[PDB]
Amino acid sequence: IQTFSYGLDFRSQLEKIRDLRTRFAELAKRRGTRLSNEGVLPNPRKPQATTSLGAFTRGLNALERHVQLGHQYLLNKLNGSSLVYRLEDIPSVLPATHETDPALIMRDRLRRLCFARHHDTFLEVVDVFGMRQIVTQAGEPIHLVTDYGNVAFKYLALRDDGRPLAWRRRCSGNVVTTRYKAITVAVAVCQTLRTFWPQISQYDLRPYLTQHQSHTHPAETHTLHNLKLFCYLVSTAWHQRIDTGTVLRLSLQEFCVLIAALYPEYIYTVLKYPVQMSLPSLTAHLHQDVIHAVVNNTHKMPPDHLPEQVKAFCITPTQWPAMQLNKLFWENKLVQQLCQVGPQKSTPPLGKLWLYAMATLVFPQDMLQCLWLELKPQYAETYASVSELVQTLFQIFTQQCEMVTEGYTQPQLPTGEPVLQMIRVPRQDTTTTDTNTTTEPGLLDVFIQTETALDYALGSWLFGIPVCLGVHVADLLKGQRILVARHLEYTSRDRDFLRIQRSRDLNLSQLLQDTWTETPLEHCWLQAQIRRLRDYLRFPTRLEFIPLVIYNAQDHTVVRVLRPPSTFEQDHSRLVLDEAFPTFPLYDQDDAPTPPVPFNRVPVNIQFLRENPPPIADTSRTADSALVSTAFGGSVFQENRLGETPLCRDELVAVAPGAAST
Amino acid sequence: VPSYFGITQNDPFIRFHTDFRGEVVNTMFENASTWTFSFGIWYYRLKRGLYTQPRWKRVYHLAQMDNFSISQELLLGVVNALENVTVYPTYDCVLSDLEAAACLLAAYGHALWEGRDPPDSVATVLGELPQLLPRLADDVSREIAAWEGPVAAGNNYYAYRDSPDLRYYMPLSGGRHYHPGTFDRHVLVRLFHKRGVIQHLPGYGDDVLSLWSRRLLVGKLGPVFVHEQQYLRSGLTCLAGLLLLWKVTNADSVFAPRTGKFTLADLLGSDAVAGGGRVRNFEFLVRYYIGPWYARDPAVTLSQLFPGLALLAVTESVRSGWDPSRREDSKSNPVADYMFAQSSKQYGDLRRLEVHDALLFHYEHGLGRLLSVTLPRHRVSTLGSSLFNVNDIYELLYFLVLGFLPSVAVL
Repeated sequence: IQTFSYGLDFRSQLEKIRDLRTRFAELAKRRGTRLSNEGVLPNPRKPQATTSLGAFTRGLNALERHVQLGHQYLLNKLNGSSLVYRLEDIPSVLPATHETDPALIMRDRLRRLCFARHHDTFLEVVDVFGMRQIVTQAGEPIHLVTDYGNVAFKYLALRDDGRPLAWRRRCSGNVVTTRYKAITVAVAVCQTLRTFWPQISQYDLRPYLTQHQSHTHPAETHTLHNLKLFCYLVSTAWHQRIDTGTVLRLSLQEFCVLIAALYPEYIYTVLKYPVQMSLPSLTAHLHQDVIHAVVNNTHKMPPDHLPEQVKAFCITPTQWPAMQLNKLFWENKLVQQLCQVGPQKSTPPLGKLWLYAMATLVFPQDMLQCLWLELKPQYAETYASVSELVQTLFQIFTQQCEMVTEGYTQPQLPTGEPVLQMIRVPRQDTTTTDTNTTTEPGLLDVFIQTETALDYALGSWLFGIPVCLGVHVADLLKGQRILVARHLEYTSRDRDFLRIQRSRDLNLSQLLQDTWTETPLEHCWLQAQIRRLRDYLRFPTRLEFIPLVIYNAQDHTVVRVLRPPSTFEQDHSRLVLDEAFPTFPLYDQDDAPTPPVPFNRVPVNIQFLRENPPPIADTSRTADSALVSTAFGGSVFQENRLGETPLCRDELVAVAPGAAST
Repeated sequence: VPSYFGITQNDPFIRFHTDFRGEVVNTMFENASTWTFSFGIWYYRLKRGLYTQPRWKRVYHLAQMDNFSISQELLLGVVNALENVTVYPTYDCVLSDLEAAACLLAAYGHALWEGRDPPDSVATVLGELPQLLPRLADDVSREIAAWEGPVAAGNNYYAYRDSPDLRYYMPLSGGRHYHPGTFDRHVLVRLFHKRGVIQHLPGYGDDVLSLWSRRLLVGKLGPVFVHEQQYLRSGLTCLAGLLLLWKVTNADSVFAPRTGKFTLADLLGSDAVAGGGRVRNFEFLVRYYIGPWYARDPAVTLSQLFPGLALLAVTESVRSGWDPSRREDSKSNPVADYMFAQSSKQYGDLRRLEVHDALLFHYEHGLGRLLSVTLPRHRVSTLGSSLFNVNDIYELLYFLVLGFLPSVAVL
């Protein structure tokens, strides 16, 4: 039984044990001495002759109890999961890998003790086989009654030793992408414009032009003058074009925000070139068709126009019902069943945390670093790398459960095993009736309730499921239309998204051999779970590639989840910009046309707002302070070229270095 | 065996043996009835002008006067004349245009190529066009903004100093000499020369471009410098056209809600479309018109690829009021004169070349204005919708590729 010679055939062990007792009882009756079940189990170290017949009765009872409880545990695990249907589907592990570390085995038992579904009283003994173990009051071995529930959840317990990570040190291998940088630069400015519009609108632009005197106004007034003159010029551009189904009225501030969001090039354009130079080009370059396309985006996602042409798209909330993407990624019944094992019932489901653990362990490190630097949460802002959250939360999980010991007067259980020690697990959760009712939540407590776009992105990458992430700017027209900026959109046609599916390593056997704890049944069940998960992840269920996600910018929290309806109609909106604060008269330009301005530079730094107003009528500044929109539109993620030195898994796939900043 | 053209966003590549334009047109007027079909109203005015002349009425077989239908051979003649607009055997086109544009962009982007793997083939440069176009656009736009109109700046482009007396594309003295300053107003010569791409130019104001052109072309030919022959003009004109097309087409997406009644399914039938991503618009055109069509026939030039824009350029230059003869110092249909010359062999080769080069000069003169205006795509779309029934960009791509856009009147 210790050598696992017979394998998973619990039956043959059962009947040979019954036959063993049959011969035993034959001999017992032949001797004429009654059998006594009060004896202790025989010790292989002790002489065989001194051991009594009743000792062998109790030993055979222990062996049977172990085998049928193993069979029943296997049956319960089969009943609790639909991934496997019948017992013979699991193959026997091989006993070729035979290593037993007593300290590691004891530590594995101690860590697994904290995985009990409720708080329970455990007691440490030596089994009938001669090995130290811990059992419950019913005699359940710890490795049988308690299971980690995941191969990685059991790997991480044995992984935390000394330094946080050694694989990263073995590989021996701070970069933000241009898309996220541009998104933040645009969104912060747009929300700042929306918030303090009464103050900027009251600023008087006329004196600056009429005086023809420059740089008199203070340094802080650079930004306010730039922004108001900016969307003033936007309004002047709008006025001329309209000279050449519902009617929509947009306030001046809202048109400022919309046009600023559509092209990030305008803000750099105003600073780079004078107002008189820009005005004809600004008026002519804009138009009506794309603005109507943006404002009337409905039943269509990802948007028809490429990222280079369009940056934000509007959504009507009433047309799009509510979807629950939690069921798709983590709240699924199978994931919740796998994560159900926990220290106590009051602990939340660990589907989200297990999904993050999957993302950390399976996906390449460089991709994880880049995605974390992009979608860094506010609560996790204190932590740097991706594995830090997992390590910290596992440390907290270890910290919830403590140890207290209490003696037991009877040295033996009714089963007859000698009780060396008894360990009691205190329920140390802060749920005592302090009558205060108010306390500071822990990182786990605020972590479970709050959902992030990083969660959805990791689920999309792991499960091979599409998702569209949209930054929320504001809600318009009394909520009739919603401002959504283009941040991240998944489609099978995208090369990076089809490449990252195969970039991850679905081979999870290393998580099996690297945590061998001399438990064959658990190893076989974990192998079952790994192969079934590999089959599930290799084939991703498709839903016509139409999930949409709206998340906040400041706190990185998901705001709304949408879904397009089947029926569609052309809105045929008529956009009329109301005029209550008109434009100042044009000067010395009416009664060769000026050259156009380049709409090909998206600013990356914020220092431009501090700069001087443009003089009326550097190449390094153009190249560095602002970035080209064409490379912005292209897929950011790429793969590093192979070299003579074998690249790591994380070094093989990397974000393009030219666009991003290191 | 069959060549593949897959420019369409919503359709895979069409498989054909030869004569893609001819086969497509034949299927157009054979599979579907063309009685209710109608092209642009400018086609209808050309129809009236052809009918009123009896000899060319019999040549072109224009039976009825009122209906908007256009005979198939007339469209074939339009397309083939537009093809011949550029193609030249004067230099026997030893060096086709696309290669000239590739070289001119190559010498400018050689600094850009230093970061990535250095290419040694023309096809590699063609594959880098999606990567090379953004920097080229940024630099041409910044140099456009820096333009103060020092030289005569009615419209910024090229060839605003060619002598009115000279009416032929190629310089007369063996193709070497030039009237000094013919290209001073070329905006991109002011760009490259400032960047040092073309260090020396006769009549203006080593040459790593010349060395590179020789080095890559000697293997394929088994070389003509910028100052040597006409190689100068063709590359500049075709690359300017390419940049204009890129800016116009990538300004809007093709998935715009359909407003016209013209669909390829109605053209080829439901069976044909039934039998037969989401990136920049040119990336669908590249590995169908740029690479495999080049492999099939390297000698093909820009006019053959995109005959649709020629009519728009001709119309725009007509609208400007400028004439090839006057050059700022009568007939308003430059398209039909070459047709008349080609119809009968009694026309002299010298006269045919003369009128063909006049039409060509008018063609680049029209090309200049679309890229000289702050609203290129605007003017192109507004003119094309009115004069060719171009209702959508999904239709504009078909028109520019094929040179025509049939449509049931529905009026």
